[PDB]
Amino acid sequence: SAKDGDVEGPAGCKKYDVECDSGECCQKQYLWYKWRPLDCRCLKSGFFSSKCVCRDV
Amino acid sequence: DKGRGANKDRDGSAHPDQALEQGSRLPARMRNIFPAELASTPLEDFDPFYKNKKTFVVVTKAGDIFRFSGEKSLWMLDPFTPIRRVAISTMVQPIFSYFIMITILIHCIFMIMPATQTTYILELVFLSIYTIEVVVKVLARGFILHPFAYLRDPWNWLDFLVTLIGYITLVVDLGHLYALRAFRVLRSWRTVTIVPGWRTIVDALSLSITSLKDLVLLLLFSLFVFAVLGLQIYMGVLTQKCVKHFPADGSWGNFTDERWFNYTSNSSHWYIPDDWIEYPLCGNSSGAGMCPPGYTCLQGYGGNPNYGYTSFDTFGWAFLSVFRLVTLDYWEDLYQLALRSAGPWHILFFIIVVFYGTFCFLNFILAVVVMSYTHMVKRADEEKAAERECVPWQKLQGAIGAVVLSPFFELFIAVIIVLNITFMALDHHDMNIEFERILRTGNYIFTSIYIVEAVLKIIALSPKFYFKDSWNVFDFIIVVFAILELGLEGVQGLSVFRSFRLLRVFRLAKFWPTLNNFMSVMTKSYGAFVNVMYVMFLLLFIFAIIGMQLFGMNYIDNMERFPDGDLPRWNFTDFLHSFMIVFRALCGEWIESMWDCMLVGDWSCIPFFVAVFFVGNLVILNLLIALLLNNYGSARDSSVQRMWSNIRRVCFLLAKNKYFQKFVTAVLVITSVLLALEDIYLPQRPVLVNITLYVDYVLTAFFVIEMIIMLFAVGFKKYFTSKWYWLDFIVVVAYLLNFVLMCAGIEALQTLRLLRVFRLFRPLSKVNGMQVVTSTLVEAVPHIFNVILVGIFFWLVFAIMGVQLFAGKFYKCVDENSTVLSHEITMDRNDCLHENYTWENSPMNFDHVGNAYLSLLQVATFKGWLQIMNDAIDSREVHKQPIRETNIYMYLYFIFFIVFGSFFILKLFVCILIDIFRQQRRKAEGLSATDSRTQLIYRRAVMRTMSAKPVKRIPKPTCHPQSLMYDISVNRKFEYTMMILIILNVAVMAIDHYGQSMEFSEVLDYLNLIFIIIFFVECVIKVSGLRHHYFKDPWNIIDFLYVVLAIAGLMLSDVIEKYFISPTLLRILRILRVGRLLRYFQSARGMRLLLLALRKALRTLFNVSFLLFVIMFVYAVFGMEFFMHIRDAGAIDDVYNFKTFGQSIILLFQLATSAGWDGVYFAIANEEDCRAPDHELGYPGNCGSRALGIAYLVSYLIITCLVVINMYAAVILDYVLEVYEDSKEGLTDDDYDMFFEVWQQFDPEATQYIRYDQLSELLEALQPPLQVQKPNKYKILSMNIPICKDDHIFYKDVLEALVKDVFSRRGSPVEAGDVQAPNVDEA
Ligand SMILES: *[C@@H]1O[C@H](CO)[C@@H](O[C@@H]2O[C@H](CO)[C@@H](O)[C@H](O)[C@H]2NC(C)=O)[C@H](O)[C@H]1NC(C)=O
Ligand SMILES: *[C@@H]1O[C@H](CO)[C@@H](O[C@@H]2O[C@H](CO)[C@@H](O)[C@H](O)[C@H]2NC(C)=O)[C@H](O)[C@H]1NC(C)=O
Ligand SMILES: NC(=O)OC[C@@H]1N=C(N)N2CCC(O)(O)[C@@]23N=C(N)N[C@@H]13
Ligand SMILES: *[C@@H]1O[C@H](CO)[C@@H](O)[C@H](O)[C@H]1NC(C)=O
Ligand SMILES: *[C@@H]1O[C@H](CO)[C@@H](O)[C@H](O)[C@H]1NC(C)=O
Ligand SMILES: *[C@@H]1O[C@H](CO)[C@@H](O)[C@H](O)[C@H]1NC(C)=O
Repeated sequence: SAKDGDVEGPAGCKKYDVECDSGECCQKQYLWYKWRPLDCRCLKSGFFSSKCVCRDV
Repeated sequence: DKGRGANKDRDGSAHPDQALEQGSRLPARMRNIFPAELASTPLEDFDPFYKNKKTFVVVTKAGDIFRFSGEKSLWMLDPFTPIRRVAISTMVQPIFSYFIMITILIHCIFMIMPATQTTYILELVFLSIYTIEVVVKVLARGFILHPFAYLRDPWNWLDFLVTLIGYITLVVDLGHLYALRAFRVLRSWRTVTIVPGWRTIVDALSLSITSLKDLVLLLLFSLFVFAVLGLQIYMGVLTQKCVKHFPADGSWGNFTDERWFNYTSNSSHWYIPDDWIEYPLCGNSSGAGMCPPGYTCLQGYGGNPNYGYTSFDTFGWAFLSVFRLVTLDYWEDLYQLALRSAGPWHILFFIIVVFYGTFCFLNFILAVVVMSYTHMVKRADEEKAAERECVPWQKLQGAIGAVVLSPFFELFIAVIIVLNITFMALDHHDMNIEFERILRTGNYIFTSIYIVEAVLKIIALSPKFYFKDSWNVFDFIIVVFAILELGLEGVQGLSVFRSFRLLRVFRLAKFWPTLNNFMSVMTKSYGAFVNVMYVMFLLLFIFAIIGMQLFGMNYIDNMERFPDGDLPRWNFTDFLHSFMIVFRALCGEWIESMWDCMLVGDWSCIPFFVAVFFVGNLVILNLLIALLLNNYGSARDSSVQRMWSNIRRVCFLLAKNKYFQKFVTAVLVITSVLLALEDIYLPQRPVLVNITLYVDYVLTAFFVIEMIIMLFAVGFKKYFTSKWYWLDFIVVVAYLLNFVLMCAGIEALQTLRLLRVFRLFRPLSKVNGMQVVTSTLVEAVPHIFNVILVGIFFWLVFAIMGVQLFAGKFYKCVDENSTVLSHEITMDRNDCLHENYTWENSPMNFDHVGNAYLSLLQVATFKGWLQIMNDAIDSREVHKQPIRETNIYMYLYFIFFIVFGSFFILKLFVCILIDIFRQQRRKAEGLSATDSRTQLIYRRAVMRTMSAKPVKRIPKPTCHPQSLMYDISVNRKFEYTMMILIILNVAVMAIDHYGQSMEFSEVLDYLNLIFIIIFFVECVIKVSGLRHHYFKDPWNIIDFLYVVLAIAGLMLSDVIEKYFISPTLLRILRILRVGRLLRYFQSARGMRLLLLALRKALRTLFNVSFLLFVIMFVYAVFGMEFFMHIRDAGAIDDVYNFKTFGQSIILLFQLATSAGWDGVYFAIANEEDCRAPDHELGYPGNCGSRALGIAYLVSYLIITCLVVINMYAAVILDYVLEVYEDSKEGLTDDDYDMFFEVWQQFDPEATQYIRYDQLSELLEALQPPLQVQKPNKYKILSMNIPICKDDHIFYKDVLEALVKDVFSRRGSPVEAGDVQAPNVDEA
């Protein structure tokens, strides 16, 4: 009921800004005044090194 | 020769040596009154070790020519055997000059660090060292009283003036004369002598400054005639600001007497739209910008753009605004401020000052620097002509070595390396987890192939012949750095071993030969580049410390002048900020850094930033071009035949007529000016729409009928194999397709109608000079395509390095309108979205390599490069707020790109066009290819003899008016005294200023009545004495047209006086008469070698601009289709846009010099917050195109700004280099025009013969190089002129004899049997 930073999905849910691996993110999280979906993106950190994190879309 | 006799002039009792140092020598000689065994003819080594060192210095001192030794020679001008002899022995030591060089490289390190309590205790010891070598090198030898003493050479003259500075700033002077301690950095110019080969650049840098004496005085004259011309027509124009009307029946006073001057001239009644800094200008003209509703444009009301420093209202400030326009730095802010206030027809001012200012007079400077470098290189190559003149182990090695021998295995590594560069150039920010998984496992494969390959190669060849060549040892270092990467990833301390997998991009150099031949020359001539790179970074060190000492405390003391009271991002407040503000002025940009210098300090900023532009950009950058020109110089079928070949014979006669192919040219030029009238005002002009509709139907009938005439003239085979007739065929197909569509429904495509602009290039290449210009753009089109591809490669290494440093950064948390928030308010994305802000990205970024190339072309053309640097310095981490200036050493990424990617790669386009035009002009002049270097100098002297005739002297008539006007209308005294009055007519125009007074324009108007009547008398005398000959001189019809318009302005003033004798057009004609000075001086031979080189190029420099106007015509028509409805953003606004054909040429002339294509790109490639075209209603929609906007601009900059603007420099450098090869080898074109000037002093008629008596006075009256002094009669007997009967000689047979006298007395064996062999080959 938009009580806090709260997320809906299955068990084993990995929240926003937490490291993920190929589909171990969640369906949708209420994080910044809206409900936003989440994929498992991979960012940039240093030369030729990616660090993968659940990100909103 | 002269110095060779001067070398012997020192030998006999003039100045005897005392020591010798050549190949580890330390001798001791004297002045032959008590000398000690120097040498005479033996080469001895027995007695002295100074002689034993001179035995090896018997052959090594005179090894190359003469210059290995150095001798403290004074001939004992003061008895040289006290303890003075010991200081000679110390000064010749190699450890002494190696010690002073070390203490200078230390003292430079203590300048760049900030001061402390131990600076004064350490600036005192280095002053004590440098005062010992000035007292040793004088008490060993030295006065100013004799040759070789101490103050002869400038290097010891640099010790002395700087050490006197060090003793002035230590005694009395504390606050006054405090600016002198900045010049103790000038001693650091001594360390040029540490890099080998320093003499061939410093002497070329010295010959360039002493050869520009004749050009600076010519450029100071042309800026003066433009600062006057800009002052007369732009004074007060740049202060025009729209001022609201005085309020009708409002809260102000009634009578508009002095309340109109308190309402206006109150800053709250000027416009200033929406939080802007400067106030917008407007104009009463037609295309000028206007004011909103209820306002009005007014002149005065103080405030002048850029703090008051951009103006034309004083001769001092008009001389600065014209100089930045010759320079071309930020000149579109002056271009756009003078066309907005004075209307769009003032582009004719800026075309003249850019043509004669920066396409001519900045390419004469390039030509002097190129000829000064190639004189000191070719001099330094005579010195290169003097130096030069088990059982299973050996089993598999035949099987493993079987595969690494073939090009098949060399192909296999070549497929992987092109594929490995692709996986480095695909990673980016915010990439999928499956897409990123491929690039990780591709690294484990590509490293594994490189390890198998290295081991295999070592086993196959040997483990000791593997390290022979440079490629197999470069490959082994890659396997070293890659095998560390697969072990140091679990450490994860620092990813610097992840940086050297970028080094394997250069493996592609050993495979494809274009990049291989490019690498080969950079290694063959490495000594040339490292010298000029060291000189350039040493000048920037001198100017950085001078700027930091002069302007440093001003930026900290009174910051309050700056907007918002903060420091600029570019200031003289530290070393690293002083270096980058000097370095960006070597790149061209100095006017914006000079405004806030002079805002916060004094007048002394102006001599600083001119001297760093003149030295840094006009000399050092032109030596760097000049290196490239030397290193990179490489039934019954016979009865139907009388019907088919009957038409075929007639139709071939149409194509050969001069009236048919002039008709077709006239159609294509009329029908394309119709195409420049299709603008945004077209769908309300109903008669013009129907004209341009029924012309598109006649043009389809004209293109098909012309095609059938060509196919019935040249035939099928020679039509479709030629490149011009394929331009014909595509256009006919393009207009059949628009006729198909509009009969059968669909409205025509407006981008297929615009293809008949591409048909104006066939009659363009037939213009009389245009065959030379268009032949070098066709011959050099495969040479640019190699330089683009080599350019893409080195740019790719910087781009896939810029991604790995800057991707994911350049985000920031920005406020409602545009203002970037601060740290300690928000510091990440969590703190930004929680406070309901937005987290925007920068427009130009480094996310992937597509975004890299656009952001890296910004910094290569220096247009938009301050925002990318201001983004790169602030970035710290991927999801954090950018704190300003927290990462200051990312400037080093941009210095290494501007050197290797702007100064080097983009200056290769200049190197191509200079090479190709020099050899296509030789083909177009009919000359033999690869004839000689000097024989063409003799051909151009004979071919100029055959085509010359005398000139008739002016026939004096016989009347009482006519005889005594012509006496004074021809005198050289009268030509001077009517020229010194033209000059004083124009120096009076330079003391006009804005709002001068009424009593000041009472003198200067009555003084303009004295000169207006002397020029009426001169224009009567020179017509009463010269009947019709007066109107033949172009500087007399301009003198005639001025006195007509200036008598009509005074008498018959109020005729109708609407606008007839408008005083602007008289001001333009007063200043235009100063151009007689160009045909005035001949005693300045250094200037007339540049005026004559200019005049021989104006016909082929009009053709380069006339090709540029056609290219500007093509894109202005395509630009009005694509980018006409774009909404107003950044640079495209209500005045400068793509709506009409007028507004398109105003922008494409600006963008021809790449000035501000970053602001044009930001509008025409804007796809955010735009409406959509609702074609079923109308409304074409204000939305730009990203893909069409890139291809429009990037193709334009590689046409005008890289291969047409660089075409003017290829023409100037070709003709200037020819003219100087006629003053040093014989007979310039002004030499012939003086012989026929002294010929009519003896032959004042139409005859071509003279008397044989007068020959002794021909050869005495003229100037050299054709004189023969007295007694000449034995020089004429041997000269063998063919005497015709009745004692008459012919001018050709005397001119040919004065030619063969010059070539004999200068060219000994290369001109006797050559300059006579060529004249027999024509006669
Ligand atoms: C531009 O034109 C306007 C009118 O066309 C000029 O405005 C007049 O200015 C004078 C003094 O400058 C006033 O006394 C008049 O009352 C103004 N008349 C109107 C109708 O505005 C204006 O001076 C011109 N600006 C220039 C030439 O810079
Ligand atoms: C911005 O944050 C504020 C709180 O600082 C949120 O406040 C809402 O404001 C609206 C009125 O605009 C109220 O009706 C709500 O009760 C407030 N709370 C919520 C949870 O909506 C506001 O939501 C944020 N801004 C936006 C656009 O959502
Ligand atoms: N910002 C930037 O690139 O700085 C360089 C210089 N300075 C400006 N203020 N400009 C206005 C825009 C611009 O193109 O960047 C530029 N216009 C020219 N001719 N050079 C640029
Ligand atoms: C206008 O006059 C008033 C006095 O009536 C004066 O206070 C004001 O400063 C004047 N305006 C300007 C711009 O000086
Ligand atoms: C004009 O100047 C006066 C000075 O007294 C100032 O008060 C006022 O704000 C200014 N603007 C107007 C519209 O009066
Ligand atoms: C925009 O910035 C200005 C300052 O230039 C500020 O006054 C304003 O509040 C901001 N937002 C707007 C204009 O609504």
